[PDB]
Amino acid sequence: SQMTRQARRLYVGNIPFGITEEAMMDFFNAQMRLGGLTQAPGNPVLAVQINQDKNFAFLEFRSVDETTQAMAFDGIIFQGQSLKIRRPHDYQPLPGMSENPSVYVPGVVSTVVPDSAHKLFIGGLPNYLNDDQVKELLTSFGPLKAFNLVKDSATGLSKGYAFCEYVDINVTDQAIAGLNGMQLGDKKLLVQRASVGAK
RNA sequence: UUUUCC
Ligand code: NA
Ligand code: NA
Ligand code: NA
Ligand code: NA
Repeated sequence: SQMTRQARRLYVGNIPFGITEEAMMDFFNAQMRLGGLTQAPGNPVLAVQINQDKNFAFLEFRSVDETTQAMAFDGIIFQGQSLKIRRPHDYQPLPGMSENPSVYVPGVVSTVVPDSAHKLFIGGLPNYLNDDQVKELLTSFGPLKAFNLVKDSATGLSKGYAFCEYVDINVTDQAIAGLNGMQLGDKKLLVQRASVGAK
């Protein structure tokens, strides 16, 4: 419908280079069904519009509720990349309709890493590591609540630093002990709570 | 080496 369109669309950032609108649609339609989020027969995603030069897509869904549920996919890995799923900036919650997803997608780690006591900074990462591989490095210590690898906005190349938050606050110091000061060729990892060196 | 339209 006309009034609900703003509540039926999502921004998806950090998309794989060269991805087609059809490949993106198939990915989300399958994940929605496999995750138990699809609320009827047929495809929940109606269309995808990609901006190739700017590296983002907008999904359009058939229903308000399926759009909300799909927010739970924020951080899902697609061709090595953490998809950044967000509301359009002009989105306004409707009356009687929920704002936040009610389901959890197993193994999907949010990209939203708020400043907090145990948010970690990881600097000095080799730039050839993609989001998936950096996430795996950190997951070795324990499950993550949130993670983002910082990329150049124009080229898509990793800038070699990331932020994360472990589910268990006590894993923070274990990751620091295991990674801080690790030498990788010309780089030396700096792993510390992000508050220590933030601007 | 402190997360990017209609
Ligand atoms: Na990117
Ligand atoms: Na389930
Ligand atoms: Na970009
Ligand atoms: Na930039």
